[PDB]
Amino acid sequence: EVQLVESGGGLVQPGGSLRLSCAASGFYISYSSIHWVRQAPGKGLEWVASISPSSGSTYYADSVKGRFTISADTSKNTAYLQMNSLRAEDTAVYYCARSRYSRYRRGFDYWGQGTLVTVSSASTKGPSVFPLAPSSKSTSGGTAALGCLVKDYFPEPVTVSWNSGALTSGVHTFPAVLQSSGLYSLSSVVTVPSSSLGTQTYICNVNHKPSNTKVDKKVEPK
Amino acid sequence: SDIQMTQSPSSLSASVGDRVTITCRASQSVSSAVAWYQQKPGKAPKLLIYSASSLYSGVPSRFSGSRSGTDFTLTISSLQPEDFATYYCQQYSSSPYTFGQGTKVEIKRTVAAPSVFIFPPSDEQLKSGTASVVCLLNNFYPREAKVQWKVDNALQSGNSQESVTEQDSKDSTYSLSSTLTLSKADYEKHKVYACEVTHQGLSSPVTKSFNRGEC
RNA sequence: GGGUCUCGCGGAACCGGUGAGUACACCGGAAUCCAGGAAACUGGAUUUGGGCGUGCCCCCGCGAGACC
Repeated sequence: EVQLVESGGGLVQPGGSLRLSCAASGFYISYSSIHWVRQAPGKGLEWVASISPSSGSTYYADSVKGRFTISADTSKNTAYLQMNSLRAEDTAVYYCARSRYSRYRRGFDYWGQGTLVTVSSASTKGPSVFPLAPSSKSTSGGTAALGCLVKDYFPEPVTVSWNSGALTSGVHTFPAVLQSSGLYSLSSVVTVPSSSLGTQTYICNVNHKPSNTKVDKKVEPK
Repeated sequence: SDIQMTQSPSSLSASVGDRVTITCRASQSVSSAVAWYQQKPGKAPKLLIYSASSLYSGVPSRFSGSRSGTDFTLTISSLQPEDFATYYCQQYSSSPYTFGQGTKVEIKRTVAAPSVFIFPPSDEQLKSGTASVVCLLNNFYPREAKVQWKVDNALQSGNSQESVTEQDSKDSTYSLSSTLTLSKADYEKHKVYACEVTHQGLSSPVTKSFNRGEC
């Protein structure tokens, strides 16, 4: 059916430029309207711009008037957000959203998964991936816990899977915290049967795209 | 003037099977161009109700919407654990399309005491020059929990951060991680590292500990 | 009384929904007229070109001028 995929977000210095892309499939954007909606981290939803390709019309929120321009390429079936003179208040996840007005009027009936735009003068830095080895004394009731510490990276986000996608049950990947240093650091943990520690290999797969840092870390008992 | 959607309440807690009611007050007559969205944490918002009362295709029937002039109401008739989320009203009567400030719906459930684990720092990290000690509080309810680190019976302050998961979509519990950061130098000065957890479902505080150097 | 371009005048209202991708093909609410009731209405008969965040466009019809 219908899909939207944002791309182009990342780390930009204050005053810098950035060009977002929204790739649409399952429908022709020339017969719809495409919106950008942003969510500053921890806050609510703010519409910034919309475009209607078979009208050419563009509309903008006052907070972005003049710095942002929305555009579309009907042949490529994608929409764009051009951001100039970026500021720290522009830090947010930028969502792409579809609406129709003539055939139906259902609001923003489909949303992409968002791309993160971080406005900072700090630089890209890849994480250190250290193992959290199952305690050698004991654990909770036939079930052991182990994990991975993903430390000192910037900016968000990082991805953590277990066993190249084979292990999802029991995983907690904690939300990042900004350390006092200004770098993020999270842990991903998993509980598993204790009897598996000698039969199953647990590897955490860490991917920090901003710095091209991929670590597959084996987590073994000490 | 930019239409302002005033949403209440800011947050609420309710039990499974309960009726959750969220309201939104349009400042200046959107006619019925009000939509309701569910946003689970870190996911994309999903449309639930459009035109103030039309149940979007695919959404369960326990979600519904009403309009009384400029007063719009989202109702979850029988709250389920997976309905943990933030819900938004929006008007699409005219640009700028404006949203409510959001409502964080938390599921209230029975007390669940945490399972506690302590992780020493890896030898790999020690080489880098720093030591991270991690305590894990796993699958407990409610969220209020107090974690204190002791290093040879000395309590630590100002050298730890916590991170808490979002409420589980199936069992409505939380999980919490506490990370103690020392210098390699300081880490190698002491022997006993202890995590002391206090929480409502624990009759007395639980301590998990290790002695530095346990193969 | 024909064909092509330009200009002018036109092609019920509201609310949904379904296939299509162009500017089309449909299905419902409904409305209109008539009759009846104190009455929300009830019968009977009939009824609107389309696209698209919407003031512009496509198509169709009629008129006028120019060109054959």
